[PDB]
Amino acid sequence: KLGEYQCLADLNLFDSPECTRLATQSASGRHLWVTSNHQNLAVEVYLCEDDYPGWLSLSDFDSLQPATVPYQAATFSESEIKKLLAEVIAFTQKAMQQSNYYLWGGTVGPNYDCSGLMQAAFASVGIWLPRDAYQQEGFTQPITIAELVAGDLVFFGTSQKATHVGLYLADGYYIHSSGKDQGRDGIGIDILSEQGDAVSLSYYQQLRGAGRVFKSYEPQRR
Amino acid sequence: KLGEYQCLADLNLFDSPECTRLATQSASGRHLWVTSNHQNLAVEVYLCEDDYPGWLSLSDFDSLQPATVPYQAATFSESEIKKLLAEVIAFTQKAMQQSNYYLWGGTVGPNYDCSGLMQAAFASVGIWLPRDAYQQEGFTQPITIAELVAGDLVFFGTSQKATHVGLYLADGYYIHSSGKDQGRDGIGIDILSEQGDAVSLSYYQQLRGAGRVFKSYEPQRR
Ligand SMILES: [Cl-]
Ligand SMILES: [Cl-]
Ligand code: NA
Ligand code: NA
Repeated sequence: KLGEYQCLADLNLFDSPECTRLATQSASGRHLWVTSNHQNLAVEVYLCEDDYPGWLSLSDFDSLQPATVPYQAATFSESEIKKLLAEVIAFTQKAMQQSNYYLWGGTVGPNYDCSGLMQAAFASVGIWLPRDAYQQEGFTQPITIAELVAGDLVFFGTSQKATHVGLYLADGYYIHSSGKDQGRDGIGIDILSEQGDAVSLSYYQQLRGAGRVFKSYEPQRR
Repeated sequence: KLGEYQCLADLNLFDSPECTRLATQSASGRHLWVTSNHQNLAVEVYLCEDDYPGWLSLSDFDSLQPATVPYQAATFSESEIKKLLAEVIAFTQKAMQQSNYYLWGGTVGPNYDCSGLMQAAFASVGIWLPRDAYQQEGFTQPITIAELVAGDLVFFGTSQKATHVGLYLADGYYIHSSGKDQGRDGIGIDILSEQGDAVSLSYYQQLRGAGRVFKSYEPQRR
């Protein structure tokens, strides 16, 4: 009906009430806020941990249970984050070992989009990033390319906006999920170098910058 | 002649004065202690950071310079170590992206043996482990398999000794360098599961245990 629910299954959230384009996916256990805005047998919701808005099919209501304990965001110090980055990187490596393909809006696995892999990898240790690549760029602390260290985010796009993100490893290498047309159709490793293969070069040409995760996302009120 | 030197090039150290079997390799910059024990146009040495003994060809003396600042081991807290594990894992991933093959005694890269990859990966952040897999098992804090987390070491061997080591990632996966006969002839990823491929199964059958790195090696006196 209305208010805070928790999901009992992985749920697809869409950009619009038409439900033709996936915006994100809400892993079982996550909390969401259900509004009274119904259109086209869908309902407008937002996810509690990242404030991400979308549309849920009304047929997924059987997979919602009312929350009895409200979601309250945990606070991480920069040191706490630093200690968890090994697990974040390991998540991406484990993901790369599964059969996977790029999935627009993919967030629960095994199929991810670029910003969805980042969110999932950080959320596997309880750190919340916003969902979209341009939001991740805005949420992290900008650093120079020279300052990149393992677990920093690398941003790519146009001069106007970030449209792609990856996770830095070492010595120019980074892990990301990339699409069929420009990339690898799933998770792989590229290098920020003109000495890379053709896929690497194509992303290198689009490099915008880099960011460091220094806090976990605290939801707006509300 | 005698005492503490620093190397100007990557140097091969052998098990014996015959110099037919590589024991370790000393990366440029490392310090070593040269003894007066000469045999067969080789000289007995030990490496300062890990106390590892071996034989250096006398023809490598042109790549030694006397040390003017003695090696003094740094101390790392468990927290400091935890913060560097992301870089250690990233090192192994970067290594896996280079053309590489198993190399007995391989320590400087790009070709490693199993315990050599571990030493190199930790040394890339300034943490010193002993060189051999059985020494690594003795130096780490034993943990149960259930307690494994990213950056822990996984040990394999017989009921009597560890003979192989890898670096734990997540959800049973670990990275290691493995030989031609049982393994992958270089760096790859396997799983601690009966659901793995044949290479994974062969190592799983040999699993001894696990260890956590909780300090950096402090050389003996001397
Ligand atoms: Cl839509
Ligand atoms: Cl020898
Ligand atoms: Na790094
Ligand atoms: Na882990």
